[PDB]
Amino acid sequence: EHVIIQAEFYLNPDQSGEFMFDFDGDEIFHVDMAKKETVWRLEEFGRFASFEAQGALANIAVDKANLEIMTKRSNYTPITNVPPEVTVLTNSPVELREPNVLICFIDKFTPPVVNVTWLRNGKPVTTGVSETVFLPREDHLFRKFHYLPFLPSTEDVYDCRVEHWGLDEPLLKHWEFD
Amino acid sequence: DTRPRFLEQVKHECHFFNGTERVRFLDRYFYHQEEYVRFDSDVGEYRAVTELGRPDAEYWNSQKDLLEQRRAAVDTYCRHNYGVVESFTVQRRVYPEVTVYPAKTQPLQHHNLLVCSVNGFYPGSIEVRWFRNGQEEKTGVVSTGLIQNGDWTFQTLVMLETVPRSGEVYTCQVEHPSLTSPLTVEWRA
Amino acid sequence: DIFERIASEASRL
Ligand SMILES: *[C@@H]1O[C@H](CO)[C@@H](O)[C@H](O)[C@H]1NC(C)=O
Repeated sequence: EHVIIQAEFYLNPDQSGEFMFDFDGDEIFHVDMAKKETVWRLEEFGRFASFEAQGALANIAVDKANLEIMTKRSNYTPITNVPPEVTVLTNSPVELREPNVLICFIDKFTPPVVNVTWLRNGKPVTTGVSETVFLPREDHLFRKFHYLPFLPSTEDVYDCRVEHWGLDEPLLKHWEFD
Repeated sequence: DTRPRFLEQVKHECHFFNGTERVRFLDRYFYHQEEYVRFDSDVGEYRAVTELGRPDAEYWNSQKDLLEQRRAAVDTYCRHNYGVVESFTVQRRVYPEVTVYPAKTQPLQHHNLLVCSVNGFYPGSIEVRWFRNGQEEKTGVVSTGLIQNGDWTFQTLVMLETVPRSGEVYTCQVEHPSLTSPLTVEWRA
Repeated sequence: DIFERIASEASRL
């Protein structure tokens, strides 16, 4: 069994839309809606296939139109915030001074709006960070990954700081060399 | 920001059983998390999932042209996209790197945990077993479970609670579709 | 080798 899903969403009042394809829980690509460009999750995908990103904008336009209808149909019943679970891990066993990657896994939340900051020794770090778009879950909440390549040392500690409207205070998830 | 939020979601799902031998298309519409109407190729018409979706099922089911587009999707959409992606998704195979390192359940004195770290593999189905002197060790095994890295790789740690003694040979054994025979890594006190 | 998207269905006002 395999499953391919074309997942879309549109969110008011933020007016943010998303369009992506998922294979068995992994993102094949998404459409950068502002640039109207296909963003392949692995570079090698773009050499094997193509996708006319322009047509994702038509789907989002229908979804925005449907959202206005459903919002009214529901008597303006808003979404209930579901705050995320957050886990910090590395993608390989940690060796001192051997380059590695910190993964911040943000799971089981909605709406798909989140602020994520990597902290090193309590200070925000942005050099080399990357992230995924919001990924759909089978229970129709969302998940997301943020990444920080790093050089493991004994003198550095790290936190992934997540802010979400369902959280009372920011959620800080710690990592340090054992 | 406390302004109320409203979310629409659509999931156009293609389900494949034995490649493209059997294919099911599911067109699903959601308001926040509530699926309210769907098209199931098993039915060939939209059905309301909740009362919220009844106006759409009635309206869309009245448009034969719309329905025939959905009825064709298993062929024009699902089987087509399966052909496009199958070689680097269905057939993607990345074998695991396997590392065995010792650890401590709590700060003790002696390592009392043997970690079998299995990294970078695809797809997710994997079997990891611990052996001591060639007999499988089934007691005191604990794991992270299967972890998605979000980049088309998985990892898992499988830990054996044991006090290692000299003269013992410990083996982590990994079975995975990318491997043609079990990957084994040994560890000795 | 071209990905096909499927349209989302439009509700009526
Ligand atoms: C909205 O209000 C109308 C009028 O009271 C009612 O008939 C309808 O069931 C309500 N719908 C929802 C989803 O609350």
